[PDB]
Amino acid sequence: MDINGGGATLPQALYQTSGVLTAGFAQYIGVGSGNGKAAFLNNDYTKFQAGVTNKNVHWAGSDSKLSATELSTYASAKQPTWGKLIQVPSVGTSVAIPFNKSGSAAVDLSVQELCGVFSGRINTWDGISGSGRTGPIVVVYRSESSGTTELFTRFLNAKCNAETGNFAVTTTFGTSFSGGLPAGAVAATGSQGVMTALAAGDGRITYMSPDFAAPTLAGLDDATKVARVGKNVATNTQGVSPAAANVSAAIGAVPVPAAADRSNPDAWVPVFGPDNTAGVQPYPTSGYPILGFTNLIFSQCYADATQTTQVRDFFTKHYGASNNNDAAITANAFVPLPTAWKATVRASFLTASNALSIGNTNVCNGIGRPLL
Ligand SMILES: O=P([O-])([O-])O
Repeated sequence: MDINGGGATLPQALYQTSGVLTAGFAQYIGVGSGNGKAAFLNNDYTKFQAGVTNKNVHWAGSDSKLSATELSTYASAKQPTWGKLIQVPSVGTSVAIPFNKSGSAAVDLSVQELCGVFSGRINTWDGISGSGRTGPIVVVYRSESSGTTELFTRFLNAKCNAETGNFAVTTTFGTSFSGGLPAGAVAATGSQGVMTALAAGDGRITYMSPDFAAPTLAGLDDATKVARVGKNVATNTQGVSPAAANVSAAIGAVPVPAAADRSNPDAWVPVFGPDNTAGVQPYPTSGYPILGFTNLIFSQCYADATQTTQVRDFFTKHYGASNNNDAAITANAFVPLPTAWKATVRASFLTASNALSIGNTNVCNGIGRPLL
């Protein structure tokens, strides 16, 4: 039986790049982070392929963290027979703001203008300073439980203090803002489904994976199509683009998971959040401001020996010092993890003597996610 994974659409083109997933891995299935988490946690392959029940789920991609309830339920129901789950960052990512509104002038949103567009306070292109554009704004958002939504609403939660209401951190944008969606907002499903909808009417704007936000990497720098973020007119300061190079310094400054906490999967996924708040990283003051991590969710243990080996071999590649996936990571508009981050992941999840290591012959002795 092949190893089956799926989930988050934000990075699905990375996991679909030839050679990124190693031997024994079936091609990755992009369904959204909420579906990916449910697939793994319940061993429910129908969350990957509706109507198909003759396969097991071995791993998920997610840009939404496992919640307290998700973690505790798995620990009590599954961990005794299947082993601990593993949650680890895969790559860093910006969150881009593509839009469909023609004109040669650059669209460069201040953070407060971004807040106002997504709250519905600013609902005309006239209301974005220096835009060269007029007429109505329609916001497009993700209908389903989305990790892109979680990454984006972390930023709005941290920055948007001057609305007639508050943005909550969530996977469902339709409930994020306490004052409701903007009038006329359009729901769509998946990263690609949102990009399709962006084009189905004039004057639309959204939040998006930096891969799907432009057909080519250079397109992220085209401010006629992908907004700059960070304008401040009063200081004569321009915003910048969501190109990976504009978030890579900040991703590199994120500390490794705290040693004494490494048995807690929540400790492994860094999140950005409000200033001067322990436990979250502040959004960066330089470069492009909207960023975070997309993650992997695996089991420590698999009943089958070959599958255990194949999962280890994937980690050996994805977190390797050499012969790794970093070139493919960059090609899909993402940020590779620092060399010290990779070493920390390997020390816990690969190195055999570690209590957390995949296939550990003592900890996994007799246990693991089932073959049949
Ligand atoms: O699809 P997502 O990645 O979850 O947003």
